[PDB]
Amino acid sequence: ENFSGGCVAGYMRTPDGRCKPTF
Repeated sequence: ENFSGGCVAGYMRTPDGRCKPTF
């Protein structure tokens, strides 16, 4: 899977434990 980020391509994971929804 994607280990070069954390979430989906349009979701940049944050240390908030959230994914940044950029679409």
